[PDB]
Amino acid sequence: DSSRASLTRVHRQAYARLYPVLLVKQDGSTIHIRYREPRRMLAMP
Amino acid sequence: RRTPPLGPMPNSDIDLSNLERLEKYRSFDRYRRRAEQEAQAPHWWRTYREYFGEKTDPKEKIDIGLPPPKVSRTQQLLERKQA
Amino acid sequence: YKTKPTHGIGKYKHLIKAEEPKKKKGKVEVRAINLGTDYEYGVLNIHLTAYDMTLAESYAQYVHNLCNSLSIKVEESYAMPTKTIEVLQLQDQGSKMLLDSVLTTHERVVQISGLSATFAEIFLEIIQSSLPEGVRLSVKEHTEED
Amino acid sequence: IPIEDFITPLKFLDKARERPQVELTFEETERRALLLKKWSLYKQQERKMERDTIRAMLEAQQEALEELQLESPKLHAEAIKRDPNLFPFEKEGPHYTPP
Amino acid sequence: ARKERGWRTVFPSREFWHRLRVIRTQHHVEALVEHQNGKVVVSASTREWAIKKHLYSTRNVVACESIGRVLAQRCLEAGINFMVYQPTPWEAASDSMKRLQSAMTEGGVVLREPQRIYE
Amino acid sequence: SPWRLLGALCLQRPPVVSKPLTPLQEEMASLLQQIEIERSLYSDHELRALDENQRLAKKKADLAQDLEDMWEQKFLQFKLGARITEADEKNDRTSLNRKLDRNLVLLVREKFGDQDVWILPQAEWQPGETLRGTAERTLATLSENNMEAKFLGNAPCGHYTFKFLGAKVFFFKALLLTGDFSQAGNKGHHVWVTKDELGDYLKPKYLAQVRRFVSDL
RNA sequence: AGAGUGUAGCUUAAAAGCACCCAACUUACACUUAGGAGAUUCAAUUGACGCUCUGA
Repeated sequence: DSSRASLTRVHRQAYARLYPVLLVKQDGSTIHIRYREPRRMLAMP
Repeated sequence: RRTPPLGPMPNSDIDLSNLERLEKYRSFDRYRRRAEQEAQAPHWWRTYREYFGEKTDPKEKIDIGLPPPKVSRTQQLLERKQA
Repeated sequence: YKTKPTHGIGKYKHLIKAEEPKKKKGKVEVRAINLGTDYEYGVLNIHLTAYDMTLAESYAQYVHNLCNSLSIKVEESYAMPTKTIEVLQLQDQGSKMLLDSVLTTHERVVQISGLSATFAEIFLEIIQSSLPEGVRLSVKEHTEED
Repeated sequence: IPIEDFITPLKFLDKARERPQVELTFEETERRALLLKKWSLYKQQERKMERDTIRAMLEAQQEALEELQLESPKLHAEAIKRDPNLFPFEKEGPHYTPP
Repeated sequence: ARKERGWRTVFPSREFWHRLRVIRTQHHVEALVEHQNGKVVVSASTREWAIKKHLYSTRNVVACESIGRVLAQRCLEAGINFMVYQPTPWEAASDSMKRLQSAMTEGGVVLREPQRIYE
Repeated sequence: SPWRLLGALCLQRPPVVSKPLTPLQEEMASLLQQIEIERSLYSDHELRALDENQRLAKKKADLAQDLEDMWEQKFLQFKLGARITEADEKNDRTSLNRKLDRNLVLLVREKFGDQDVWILPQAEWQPGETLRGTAERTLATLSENNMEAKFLGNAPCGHYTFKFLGAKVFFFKALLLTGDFSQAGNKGHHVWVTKDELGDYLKPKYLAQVRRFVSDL
């Protein structure tokens, strides 16, 4: 049931590049965040 | 002075209360299609068709011709499906 | 004519209740009609917020299609402006200096009119089953001014 | 007063000559079309499955209310009525890496 | 002959001798040429087995072009080649209907029937 | 009217991790990223690569790669959290973290002097209290720990006819927030079980008619 | 163990129309455009496969 809203597209007509970044949370959980400047982890304090 | 309708009113069947719970005609074409399919209903009031030249069409006409050829619709549909 | 059996055939404004209300600033909120044996809610708000605008919008579109297909009334849906969170990055060796990275936070709001007991618990369990990744959900009360 | 963020920045108007090219291949285009067709199949199947689960368990809850009314004449009003406990309802989404 | 002038406030107009009416169902596409009085003279539908057995995606644009071409043929066989077509704005902007009327014109049917003499 | 006072409760568990990816779905991810690549415009690192290289060539006739390689180094150094916490155990069916991809339902095992049934946690509704309150009281008694199992609705779930003196069962539900389990080695055979293992465990029709309200996923 | 039976979700349809879903526009919904998967359980009106309720 989670394979439904995971599929996404950006519908804004003009937009900069987005890249799949592994966002680590405060309890060590990964989120696929579409972020420019193709980093690989953003560790939030 | 009033006279009761000589039959069901066109809009009486639909519910008047809870009109929020009734789906609305979101487009023009669905209303158009409902209107055209209602236009040929046998209304009890005066209408275009009552006056404009139908030659009193409804009456069975005598068929003088060959009987239709007996076909097996099950096998024919199966063959069309395979095609 | 008024004396004829076909009187009142062109009556339509009883069908269209819309008296063209100025529905851009009105605060005529429906309350929770609770009869005991017949419970219904008022205007409960739903807030989905995430760091990803595309996934948040996809979730909003999915719930909107689901609720429109479920045959319950949707009054209005909209979106909150973007929130930017900066990550102040302390260095490994020298912690005194302060660098930074940029990040964004998005939001969208969907509202619901009718909620029966079984129907609304069903809707809640289904939306938690289909809740997506990275999007935080919170259903709250109506009064929320920008 | 609403604050609007559905406006693209004015910096997005000038630099528009970077990637204006779409040079594709018939093979890739037909592959994309076939993929979209199978996507339509999969989404129709998923929607139908979800609808069947929803309808089955909804019929079941209707049976629950009906038989509760039949068996306990006084419990059904309280079973229908809401406690306020689900006013501040909120749930967190899934994750990828478990703690 | 006299065309049914008027009605002048409803849609569509009845001022014609033969109209081209296209019904666009979900599973099928059909088009008819009917006189003003109501009776249809020719029609091409994707339901008809003769063209159903051949064509693909009975709802497709290519399906509606095939419909237009076959009904152009059978209406020429019927001897009718003048008739009007009244679309909604989105139907007139529909590429299916544009290519449909193109198929009609290359089949040899001219729309916009002539005007009455001593109208 | 002799009716034996009995309800029941099913425990739902929210997943923590998402499902495997369909390979049509991964091909779809590739194709949509292709479309995004094609229609994207004005990328910061894109011009910090292209224009920077062009200006470096110009000054040679007279960054981005470093950042990419040290971020790749970061990716190599930070291994992610292990997805598979199930195959390593293979035996702790009683543990909470045994399965995170799906929703799990808890059941308790006890043997009666007449009945031998693997039952979902039952309950005994005293007439002086509401059914939701009885369900949560029984939940506390059977759980003997600190459960924040927040409920969903006062309406019941299921009712299967059993009579010996009529009797009924009234199934309810409650969503679990977070679980700390005291006495992980309870002899009371509680177990965290998904839908497939649920159907495998249902011996009678009474249990076989419980799989239609739980989340089939 | 008995009864009712039966065309894809629905139809006093005889292989249909509504339905259902995908892409484009629309914040979104809606409208429209361009696409998709679909059914008469078998054997000769009769018999024997599936569902339901009643049981035990």
